[PDB]
Amino acid sequence: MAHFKEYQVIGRRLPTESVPEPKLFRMRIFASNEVIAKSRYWYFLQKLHKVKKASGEIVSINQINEAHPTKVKNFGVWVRYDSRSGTHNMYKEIRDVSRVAAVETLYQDMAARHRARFRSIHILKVAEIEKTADVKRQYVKQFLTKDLKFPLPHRVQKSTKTFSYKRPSTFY
Amino acid sequence: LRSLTTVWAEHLSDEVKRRFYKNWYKSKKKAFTKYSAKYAQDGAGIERELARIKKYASVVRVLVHTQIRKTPLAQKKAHLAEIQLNGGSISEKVDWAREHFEKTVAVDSVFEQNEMIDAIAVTKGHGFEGVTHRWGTKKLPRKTHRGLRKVACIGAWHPAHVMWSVARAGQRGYHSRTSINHKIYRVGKGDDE
Amino acid sequence: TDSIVKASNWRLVEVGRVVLIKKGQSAGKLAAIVEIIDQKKVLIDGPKAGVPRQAINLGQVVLTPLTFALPRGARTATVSKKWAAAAVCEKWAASSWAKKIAQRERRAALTDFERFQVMVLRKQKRYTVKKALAKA
Amino acid sequence: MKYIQTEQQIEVPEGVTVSIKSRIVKVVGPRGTLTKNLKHIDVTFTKVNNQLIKVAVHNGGRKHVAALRTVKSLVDNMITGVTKGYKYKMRYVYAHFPINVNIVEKDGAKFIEVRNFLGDKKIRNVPVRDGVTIEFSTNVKDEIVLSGNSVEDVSQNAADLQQICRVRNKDIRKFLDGIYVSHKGFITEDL
Amino acid sequence: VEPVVVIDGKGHLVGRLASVVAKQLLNGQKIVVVRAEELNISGEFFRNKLKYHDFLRKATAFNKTRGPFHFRAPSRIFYKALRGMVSHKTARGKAALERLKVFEGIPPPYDKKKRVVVPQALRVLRLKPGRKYTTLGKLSTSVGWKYEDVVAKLEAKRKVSSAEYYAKKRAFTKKVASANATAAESDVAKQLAALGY
RNA sequence: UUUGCUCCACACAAUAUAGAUGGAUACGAAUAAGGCGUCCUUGUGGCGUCGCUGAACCAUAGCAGGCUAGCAACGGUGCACUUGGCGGAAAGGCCUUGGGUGCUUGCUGGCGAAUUGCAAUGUCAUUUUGCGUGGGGAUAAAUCAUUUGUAUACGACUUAGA
RNA sequence: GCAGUCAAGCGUUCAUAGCGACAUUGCUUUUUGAUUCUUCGAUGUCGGCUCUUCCUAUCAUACCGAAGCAGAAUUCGGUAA
RNA sequence: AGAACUGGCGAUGCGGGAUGAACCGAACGUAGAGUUAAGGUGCCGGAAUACACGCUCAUCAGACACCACAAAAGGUGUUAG
RNA sequence: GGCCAGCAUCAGUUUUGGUGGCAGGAUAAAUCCAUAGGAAUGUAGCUUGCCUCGGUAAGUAUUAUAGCCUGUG
Ligand SMILES: [Mg+2]
Ligand SMILES: [Mg+2]
Ligand SMILES: [Mg+2]
Ligand SMILES: [Mg+2]
Ligand SMILES: [Mg+2]
Ligand SMILES: [Mg+2]
Ligand SMILES: [Mg+2]
Ligand SMILES: [Mg+2]
Ligand SMILES: [Mg+2]
Ligand SMILES: [Mg+2]
Ligand SMILES: [Mg+2]
Ligand SMILES: [Mg+2]
Ligand SMILES: [Mg+2]
Ligand SMILES: [Mg+2]
Ligand SMILES: [Mg+2]
Ligand SMILES: [Mg+2]
Ligand SMILES: [Mg+2]
Ligand SMILES: [Mg+2]
Ligand SMILES: [Mg+2]
Ligand SMILES: [Mg+2]
Ligand SMILES: [Mg+2]
Ligand SMILES: [Mg+2]
Ligand SMILES: [Mg+2]
Ligand SMILES: [Mg+2]
Ligand SMILES: [Mg+2]
Ligand SMILES: [Mg+2]
Ligand SMILES: [Mg+2]
Ligand SMILES: [Mg+2]
Ligand SMILES: [Mg+2]
Ligand SMILES: [Mg+2]
Ligand SMILES: [Mg+2]
Ligand SMILES: [Mg+2]
Ligand SMILES: [Mg+2]
Ligand SMILES: [Mg+2]
Ligand SMILES: [Mg+2]
Ligand SMILES: [Mg+2]
Ligand SMILES: [Mg+2]
Ligand SMILES: [Mg+2]
Ligand SMILES: [Mg+2]
Ligand SMILES: [Mg+2]
Ligand SMILES: [Mg+2]
Ligand SMILES: [Mg+2]
Ligand SMILES: [Mg+2]
Repeated sequence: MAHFKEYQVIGRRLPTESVPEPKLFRMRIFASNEVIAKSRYWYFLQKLHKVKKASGEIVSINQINEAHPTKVKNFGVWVRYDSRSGTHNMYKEIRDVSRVAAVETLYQDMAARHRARFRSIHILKVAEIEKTADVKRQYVKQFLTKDLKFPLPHRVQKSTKTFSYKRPSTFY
Repeated sequence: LRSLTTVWAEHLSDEVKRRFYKNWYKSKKKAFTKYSAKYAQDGAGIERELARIKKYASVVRVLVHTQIRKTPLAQKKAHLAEIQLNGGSISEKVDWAREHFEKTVAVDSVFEQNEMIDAIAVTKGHGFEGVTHRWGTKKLPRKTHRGLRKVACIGAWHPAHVMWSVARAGQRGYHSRTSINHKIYRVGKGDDE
Repeated sequence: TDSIVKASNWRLVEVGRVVLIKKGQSAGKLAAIVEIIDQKKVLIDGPKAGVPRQAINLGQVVLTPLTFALPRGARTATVSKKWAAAAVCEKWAASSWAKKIAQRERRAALTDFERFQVMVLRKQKRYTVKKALAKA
Repeated sequence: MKYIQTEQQIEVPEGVTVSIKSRIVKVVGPRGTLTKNLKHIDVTFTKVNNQLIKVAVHNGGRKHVAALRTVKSLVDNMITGVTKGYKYKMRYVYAHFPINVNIVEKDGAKFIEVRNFLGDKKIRNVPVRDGVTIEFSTNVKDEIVLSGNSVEDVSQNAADLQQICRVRNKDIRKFLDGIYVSHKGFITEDL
Repeated sequence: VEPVVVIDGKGHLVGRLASVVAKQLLNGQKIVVVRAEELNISGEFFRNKLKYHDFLRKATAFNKTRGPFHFRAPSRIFYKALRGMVSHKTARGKAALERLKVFEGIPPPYDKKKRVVVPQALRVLRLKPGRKYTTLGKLSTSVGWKYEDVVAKLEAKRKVSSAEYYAKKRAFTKKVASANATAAESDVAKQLAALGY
């Protein structure tokens, strides 16, 4: 759906005389803007509670920024999604530098591997994996080995003119 | 394959010269009279063409003609042609060639008894031929109107064009053919009762 | 008769490898690979050249032959201290690469007069060289 | 998922020196020398010492990595083939018609000439490949022996012979006639 | 940029080479292309052989002489990829095409003229490592081209003369560098360094 | 058939132009590898260096480039000659010798430029042809008609005729 | 009309050598219907004759893999028009 | 073949869907400048051989609504779960 | 003043750059500084077993002869 911000969203059903001060519920929501974010909120509250937007109210909406945006983190990611013929729960692991970055590559991944558009996905949880070795998926374990190094073979430089007088070299 | 030069004998019989003309009797017969002069200058420009053939050349063919006058025919004008030389090195070939200018060559130097040879010739002529005899098509029945040495159906409705592959009236004979495997039964000699 | 097997000696993505940033607000600026995210993405940092600690695509960067000792995931202050320590800047500056960059930056700043001075000076140079090139 | 690197080891023994530029492998040893063109694959050969060479793949897939080991094998079989060498034994097999097998020559040839197969008036011919030599095993009945520095040419020359004697228009379960490969080994004994 | 650009087809991918060559002509740049026999097409040899036979069966049922023509030579397989990228039944299109020349090998003029390459169509720059591909000359011989051997022979001959040429030149620029260095450190040279030269 | 043809030269007239405006500036081969330098045990060799684009290299100052003097070099280059050699893939071009001659912005001098009026492509290339002039050079054929029949509906073909 | 999937059965024994029920997925457009778009100020039926070309769901011919292929004979299958 | 509500075509050009009565965009006086729709931007052809993460290798790959078709079933190809 | 242009200063419409001052939010979040605590893809030191004179490895070891994480300010 885009480049994500993450939002705390807080709502409640409207007050009534016999029930002033209804309970107040919160969701974290990944969206490109607060309009999609409040929308998503109402979308999930209605899967959980007797409410809808006409009888509820948004109390607060705030963007949550990453605590340590230049610290590499190992994310565990938990998703529900629909396929062409059923619906399915999934656990993935994503290594990045923010929840927000991490969720972008998730949708990308879900679109690429499983052909799941944004409508078909529910993020259930995004959590930082504190101890390496609770890291489960090998496509990440791979990047945790000590003194890790790797070359980038077959370098291909972008030409800026249509003709060239050399004959390139993919050295690196 | 491309030709890069032709080197010619210094003297040419009127028999060939005639081939180079369409009206001999009226003509000044100037054919090769400047070429012939090239021999004068010690040989200089003839050697270097010869030289040039050797330096290059993937193949060498020799230019010969028939002695049609030694023949009972009426047609004076001889036949001239390229025959590929096949023994030795390229250089040995042109050496052979130069050596044989104005000189003469005999079938026995090229064929022998019991050899299988081929014959390349233009087929007899028959002019405009209808479809039956030209293609071996079946005579239509006797009752048919508009004639019967024909093809009844010249094509289906589609393609809406007559096709290249159906038989049609037109020329018969005077074709090129390359006929092969004719054993030689005799190589005769003219000077031999 | 020893074995003799080629080599092939690629620059490695690795903590402490300096990279020259090719496009962005930074650009033309050096930086150090701090931590390593996946095959395509690393965390870089370039305090001495004022380039912000950030995640970046390898593809936006071109690896340099320079490396210096850096602890994986070392923060900016540490990065600035170790960098200065290994004096990577003068090391870079000494490289033909760096020098070739400075060259064409200078060429591009030439005044039209200066251009005319260069020409006069190359005529001058061509004279004595084309001379030398005829006496040996 | 792309493995960032997997590698393999290639032991080198006292007799031999192996030498690799681009991906052209040369292995020299006591029994002669073999070379083989590995350009069609993309792997990085590293010398660690005079008795050890690594081959590796960086950022490779299943099929790529799958080719790492077979590269190791191929160069292994070049090394041993140059030290021990290879020997393939085959047996003639027939139920009635004795299969007659000699070596013949026409214009610097060396052909394996198989005669009388299942009675066949036809004369089967297989060429000897270069680098493979052929002995008709003394002291063993209806046994041919193909040996040489290259598992590839020895094994293929053997396979050519066993394939020149396939049966046709017969229940090949009953008609078991042929020349079959019966043992695969080395030339130099104890090993 | 130059009156005539000579492209060393070797190692280029047919339709990417074609795409740029066509544009250039349309824009008025004369192009001549050499060593089309060393062109590539992605896809293994068999694939492109099958494709070529598909092409081969299209013909005018009533007269195959009017029907699509099948040229077998690498230069002309190439022209075909090109011609179909040019509004070639218009004056403007004929004009663009007259601006084009294609060769197997490098025949005279062009063997002593520089040739360039076109990186956005360079196979070694474009094709992912491991993906099979075809060489034009080998595809062409298999569908009838008669002259791979002859081209190969001439090319090896040409390649020897050019190795001489190169050698002489490299010998000469070695001298020239020896000269340029006595002059190094001189006053006029330090001044030029000062100005980026 | 009223002095024609051809190559070289200059001259006037035309006609044009798919588009000059400093230079198309020559290894090959590999790309999970190479170029160049250098040494050597001449090799799948040692050692050094480079790339990260031609943003280069070469050329480039002078009435669109005038008239002139000198110095230092002995270099560069234009032109017409001349010596030896190479190149057939479409060679039709490359290389080399030697004298001559011009220019030289390598440096230092004398003179000239305006009024084209504050810009007007401001005209500097290369196509094909036509006509006279004079330096070489060269002095045919084909067609109709006639004729043959190895050919033919007619044309065409194939023969023959000082 | 032609071809599959499942596999209870057939096949002395043995589901699948060769076959295949109950079910069930298709393909074809030389069957026959269903429709009524075009042609009723005309696009002259059926068959045959002649002649070309094309398709393949291959009857024969080349080379093969199966078999309840001992041999001979045959059957099933592939590349094949 | 036959009804319901709306919107269209018929009576209507224009931009897109290559082509096309009905789909998408948008409804028309004669013109300048600007900006867009739907749809595009390797070349044909105006417009990034743009950026970014994956997936896919097909000896009949695949490639954009209406729309110019494919199913049960099956794969120790590869991917993620 | 007929024909067509160039430039300047403006006016209507528009396009495309440079640059100044401010407001908000976790009164951004980070970096940085201070401080407390901690761990391992464990820095120094130490132990032990090989091992061409110190290089490895497998232990111990939480800042030492690198550093990082987390909270709070
Ligand atoms: Mg000639
Ligand atoms: Mg008759
Ligand atoms: Mg008959
Ligand atoms: Mg007959
Ligand atoms: Mg009648
Ligand atoms: Mg008939
Ligand atoms: Mg059988
Ligand atoms: Mg039988
Ligand atoms: Mg066909
Ligand atoms: Mg024109
Ligand atoms: Mg090197
Ligand atoms: Mg060298
Ligand atoms: Mg070396
Ligand atoms: Mg250069
Ligand atoms: Mg001058
Ligand atoms: Mg002066
Ligand atoms: Mg040419
Ligand atoms: Mg005259
Ligand atoms: Mg039927
Ligand atoms: Mg059942
Ligand atoms: Mg059974
Ligand atoms: Mg049973
Ligand atoms: Mg009807
Ligand atoms: Mg009607
Ligand atoms: Mg009618
Ligand atoms: Mg009628
Ligand atoms: Mg009709
Ligand atoms: Mg079939
Ligand atoms: Mg088969
Ligand atoms: Mg049985
Ligand atoms: Mg047929
Ligand atoms: Mg067919
Ligand atoms: Mg009406
Ligand atoms: Mg409308
Ligand atoms: Mg087109
Ligand atoms: Mg365009
Ligand atoms: Mg749909
Ligand atoms: Mg369409
Ligand atoms: Mg699968
Ligand atoms: Mg005006
Ligand atoms: Mg204004
Ligand atoms: Mg501002
Ligand atoms: Mg450290």
